[PDB]
Amino acid sequence: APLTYELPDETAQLKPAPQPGFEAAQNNCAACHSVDYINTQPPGKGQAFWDAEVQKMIKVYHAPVDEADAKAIADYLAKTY
Amino acid sequence: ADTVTLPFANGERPLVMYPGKRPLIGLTARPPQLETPFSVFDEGLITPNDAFFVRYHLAGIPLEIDPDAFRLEIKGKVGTPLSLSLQDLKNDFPASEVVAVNQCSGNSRGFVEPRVGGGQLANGAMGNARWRGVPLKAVLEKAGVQAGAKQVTFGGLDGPVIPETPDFVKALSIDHATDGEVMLAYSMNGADLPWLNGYPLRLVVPGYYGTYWVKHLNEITVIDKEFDGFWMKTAYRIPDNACACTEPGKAPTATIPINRFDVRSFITNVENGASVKAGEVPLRGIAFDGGYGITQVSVSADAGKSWTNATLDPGLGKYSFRGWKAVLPLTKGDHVLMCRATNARGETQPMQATWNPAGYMRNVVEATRVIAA
Ligand code: HEC
Ligand code: MSS
Repeated sequence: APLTYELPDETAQLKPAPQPGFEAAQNNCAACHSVDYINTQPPGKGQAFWDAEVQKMIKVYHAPVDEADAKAIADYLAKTY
Repeated sequence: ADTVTLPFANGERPLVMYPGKRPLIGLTARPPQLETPFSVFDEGLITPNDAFFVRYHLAGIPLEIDPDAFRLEIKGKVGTPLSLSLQDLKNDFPASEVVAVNQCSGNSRGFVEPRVGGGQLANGAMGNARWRGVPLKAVLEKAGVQAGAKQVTFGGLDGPVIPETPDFVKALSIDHATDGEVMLAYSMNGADLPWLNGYPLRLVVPGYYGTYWVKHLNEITVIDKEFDGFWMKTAYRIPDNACACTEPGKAPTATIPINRFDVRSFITNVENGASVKAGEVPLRGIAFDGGYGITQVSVSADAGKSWTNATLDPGLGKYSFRGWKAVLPLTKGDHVLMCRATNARGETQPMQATWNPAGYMRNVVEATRVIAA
């Protein structure tokens, strides 16, 4: 038989916010990786940082995220993290 | 209970338990990124397998491997393409061994000021181990490298969840790849590689940052041009200058791939606010570089106003952690301890931290405040 490896359960979650970008991030930002990538970034980095993060995911890594959602997500992130 | 806080902003992390591993600092889960608690480095020169740090880029890591079916393919600009079993590597080729540090490009990124994006690591994305395996030189010589070869690429069993995301593939120069020190490691600290450390085979690139050390390595391609894959072309780039640095907030004008380690050192037996008894205080730690040899470690108890020479421990090899010990007279009160290493080509550590956009290569003189009583 082959050897196998068992990972612990994933538990990482996004910080809830009333901004619509919270749900858009939940729906778009956990498809490739866990959201602890986001939760552990340096704090209060602001708009330009998070705008750049989102654009990199889309342009470089080919995250299928449309323009309206990309803005909602970056705005939610900049305000929340 | 089950969390720690690293000494930088937003530093809280879960302590997480993985098969074969002691509790480690959880950075990301999918894919796993696991940092080693600092205290581990005071436990001995060789980092135990169950403590060794873990770094991966893509979520499709292999979770079932049949070692008997596993094959290492050698292809491209070679006379005879090879398909090698683990049994072939162990039996048909001479074994070599090296004690070598693996350190991530971004080890200590969390301490970079101003803060930069990416893996927010403290100093625990490094470890030292005794690697055993086959010199890549021997396998390439068997295939027969052709004149005109320029680079060798390395790819493993992991892949992207979405096929448009670029595959993790790295390259080395042909002269580096065939140098005899670059190794196809099947063994780590006398055992098969832990799973998250690249079971059943990984590249070991002594003295080079961890990005090159391709895990779950199954595909080696000799090419007659420079590799232009994303993870060479765009990621893992440093400023093309002596300091591998820029003015904080500024992009470099030219870059090159990350390459050899710079000189690092740490005091391992004390941390911030530690109590020590006024008088002769025993200190110890580690130092390392890109393989030129640590020539000396100086130690200071007055924030670098004055230095005492540490005694270097007997060595395990030029690529290993080098242990050191010093005994310093400390008067009662607060003291800022520092250590600073230099290597045999005169590389050393800056007193003041530098910066680059990626937060790679940090090697500032480490300062630790203690209370002598
Ligand atoms: C697959 C197409 C992805 C989607 C969907 C999202 N991201 Fe991502 N992300 C992806 C990769 C290949 C990486 C690098 C992984 C590594 O370990 O190096 C990342 C990484 C991040 C990070 C860390 C910082 C960085 O590397 O730039 C962050 C903060 C991040 N990703 C955020 C993020 C957000 C907000 C997303 C929704 C738009 C998102 N990611 C989706 C690939 C993919
Ligand atoms: N295959 C693979 N390999 C690999 C990877 C991935 O992702 N994949 N990563 C890198 C990195 S990046 Mo930075 O520079 S660090 C690092 C390393 C780590 O190792 P460990 O995990 O064993 O510790 O690995 C290396 N290898």
